[PDB]
Amino acid sequence: GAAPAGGEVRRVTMYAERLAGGQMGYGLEKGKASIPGPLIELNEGDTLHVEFENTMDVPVSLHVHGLDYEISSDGTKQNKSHVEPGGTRTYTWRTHEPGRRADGTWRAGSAGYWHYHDHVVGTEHGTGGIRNGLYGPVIVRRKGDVLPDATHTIVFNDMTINNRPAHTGPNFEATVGDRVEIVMITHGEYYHTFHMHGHRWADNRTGMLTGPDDPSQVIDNKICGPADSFGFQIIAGEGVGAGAWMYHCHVQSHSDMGMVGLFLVKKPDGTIPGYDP
Amino acid sequence: GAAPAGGEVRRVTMYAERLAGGQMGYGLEKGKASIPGPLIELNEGDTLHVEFENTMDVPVSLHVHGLDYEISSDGTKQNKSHVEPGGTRTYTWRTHEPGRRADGTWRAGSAGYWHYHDHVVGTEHGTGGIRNGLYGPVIVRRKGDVLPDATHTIVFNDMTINNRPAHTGPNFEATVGDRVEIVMITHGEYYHTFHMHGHRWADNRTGMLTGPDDPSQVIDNKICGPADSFGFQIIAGEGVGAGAWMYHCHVQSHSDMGMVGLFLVKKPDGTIPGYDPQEH
Amino acid sequence: AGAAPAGGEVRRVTMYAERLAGGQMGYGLEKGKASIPGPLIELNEGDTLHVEFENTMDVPVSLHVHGLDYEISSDGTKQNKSHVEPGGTRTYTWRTHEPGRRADGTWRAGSAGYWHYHDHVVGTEHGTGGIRNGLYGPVIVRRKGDVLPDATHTIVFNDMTINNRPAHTGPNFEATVGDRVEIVMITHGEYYHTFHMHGHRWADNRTGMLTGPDDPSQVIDNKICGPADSFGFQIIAGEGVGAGAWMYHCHVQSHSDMGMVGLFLVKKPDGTIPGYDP
Ligand SMILES: [Cu+2]
Ligand SMILES: [Cu+2]
Ligand SMILES: [Cu+2]
Ligand SMILES: [Cu+2]
Ligand SMILES: [Cu+2]
Ligand SMILES: [Cu+2]
Ligand SMILES: [Cu+2]
Ligand SMILES: [Cu+2]
Ligand SMILES: [Cu+2]
Ligand SMILES: [Cu+2]
Ligand SMILES: [Cu+2]
Ligand SMILES: [Cu+2]
Repeated sequence: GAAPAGGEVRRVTMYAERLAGGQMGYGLEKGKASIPGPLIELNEGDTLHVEFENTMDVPVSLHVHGLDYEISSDGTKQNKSHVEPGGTRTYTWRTHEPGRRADGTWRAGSAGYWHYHDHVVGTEHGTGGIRNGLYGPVIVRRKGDVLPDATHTIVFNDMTINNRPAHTGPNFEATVGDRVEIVMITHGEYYHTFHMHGHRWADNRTGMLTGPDDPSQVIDNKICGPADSFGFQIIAGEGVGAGAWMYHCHVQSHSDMGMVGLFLVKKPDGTIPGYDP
Repeated sequence: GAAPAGGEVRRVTMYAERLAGGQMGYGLEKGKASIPGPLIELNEGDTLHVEFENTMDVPVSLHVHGLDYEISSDGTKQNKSHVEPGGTRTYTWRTHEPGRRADGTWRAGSAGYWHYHDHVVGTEHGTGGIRNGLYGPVIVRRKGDVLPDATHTIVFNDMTINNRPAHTGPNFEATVGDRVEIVMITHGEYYHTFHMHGHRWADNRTGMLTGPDDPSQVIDNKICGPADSFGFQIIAGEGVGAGAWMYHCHVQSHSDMGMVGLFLVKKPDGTIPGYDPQEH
Repeated sequence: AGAAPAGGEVRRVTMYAERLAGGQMGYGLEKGKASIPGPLIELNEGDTLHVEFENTMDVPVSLHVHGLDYEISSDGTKQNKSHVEPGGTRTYTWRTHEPGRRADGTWRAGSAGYWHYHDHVVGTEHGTGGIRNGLYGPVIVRRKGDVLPDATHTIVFNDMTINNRPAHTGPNFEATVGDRVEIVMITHGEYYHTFHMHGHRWADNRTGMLTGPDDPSQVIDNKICGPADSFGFQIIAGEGVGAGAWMYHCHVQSHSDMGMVGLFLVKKPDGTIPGYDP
């Protein structure tokens, strides 16, 4: 259960599609757009060619954090990488391994928890597209990274989680002992503090300490702002057991207004003690 | 001194009580609540049973960050771990040491600068209870950790420090060369940036670089938001001498509105150079 | 090219606080050449800097620094009587130190890092007006052996402006593909921000560069910052992405919409920027 070495050339089709109630989402197949968009996963060294199509009546773009791209796949109107209504375009993302440069220094690799979003809808910074749902996660794995049993994306988009109505989660289910990966992206105007009851993670790339010499803070509450992204893997219920473990923004008015969800951790027999919605 | 190995079963009585000025606070003995609440110190591996009593006319709870607890000690109304008016309940916190798992991976230990607070007063997230002063620090030490000469707790609670009126500190005294530990917790609605004149610390677990290979950034200014907690140790006046050293939130309107205090570092003879209280 | 040498040199410099146009105020190293941000101060761990300070303004001003070692008498605060009356002069003394093992066996952190100085008395006793007006500037303290850049650029998010510039007027910064560029990022004022750069990423540690394969620091292209935060990093301009007009901006959506945007203009070796229309 470990990521291999990257270096594969990959292609994928992506669509921008209008969704109900003024929303917009990215999808891998027509009519399957979602908010957040599909989880794109690569190994360091992989190339991704996204054959992009804009099914909408307004221009859209695709912009990505962290990964290597040339200025033609900027996803910006300034560098003419947006997609007119009905248009098509191939965005190219590349990734690289860490390595020692010629100058002696250490080149950082592409691995990490990243994301993509629109850059042209509403404003030339994608303010309207991000608000409508044009955002999604990208995970770039380093060779040897432990692979999880499940991955869940939580996006604090302004006062919402994944553009959902207040006090509607989302909820995620796991069994005690599962290796669960959380991808956490923030968008919009507000800062947040992400908090998980009964679980904690390392404030580093993978969310797990590398070993006894990793000085990274171990936290259960992280401040984050627009376009921040981080991730972590936890063992569900580790040292704490089954239950309906709350997660929420800890800004007090934000959790009061419904930026809350449940990490529903079950015993092997499928039971969650005390849970009563 | 250094922190020893944990693994002891500890017991403590805690009370939630109404305090003067429409506030609420935790204490270890009845009639002795405080804001911030009492400092709790544990060694990785210790277990803590908190014999809790609610002396108030409203439900209250005890919820902790960082430490291990089963869901029955979650301290939320959502699964019946709150304490009714006049009720009692034992909460149990555990802690563990770091080590390796069967799957080859490293499990981080409980050590850190943590905190406890209410979760049911006002809202199902404790907004009223936190605002009223139901919060306190929890320190979990790892074996070998350097012990301080003194520990001081600074909570940025909305626009107050430790719920105090504007421009009323608190101030903390030390002697030059003392090893002083600061526990910094934030609560409420607003982000802040904690800044200390004349001192700096590492942005890691303990606030001190482990040694020459520790890449952690060394800072004197840290942004923090609701329920953030961190801590550090500094040598009072190290390389800067005695004096009235300001700490404050560096958000400009927050300092201008009184989120300011003094770290009063004394010379051995007790005096503080240039410290005219009236000019502060 | 080069690495930082060991420190330990006692340096002196004159500094002036001057009014600038548009009600602004700035620090400078020579009379009549004040700037916003103020001049870049660079030191090697162990150096001392005596700032021979002159307030040429009609209101009091001060000089307060982050991170470096200073005695209470160089606090730069009215509260500790180290401000400078109109027309007055004062010598501020900053010191730095290398890291080392203390007698008690613990490790003393060095002064090295990305720091800043600013006023502490104009407008309020916390310098709110001075900072608003532009009295801020960067300080870099290098550790022996630190990689030296080809150029250094200072970006300050001061309330809703970058370096007190009007909305949407940069600043822009030019480099050639392959250049080692150092960014100093400071934030001031009332608001939090998130600094983001297209096409480039860095390490969230002291230097912005991973020390090697065992450095666990996170690699980021987006960082939340708040008033008086400072961090810095070095990047290889266009590394793995090529030339072009690469945006940097605050990623708070209404902040980029209302002018907190700039361009990192990475040129080809022939000096051209593909697809860049000014
Ligand atoms: Cu952008
Ligand atoms: Cu929030
Ligand atoms: Cu919690
Ligand atoms: Cu972005
Ligand atoms: Cu909670
Ligand atoms: Cu504040
Ligand atoms: Cu300061
Ligand atoms: Cu909490
Ligand atoms: Cu200050
Ligand atoms: Cu901003
Ligand atoms: Cu970008
Ligand atoms: Cu400052």
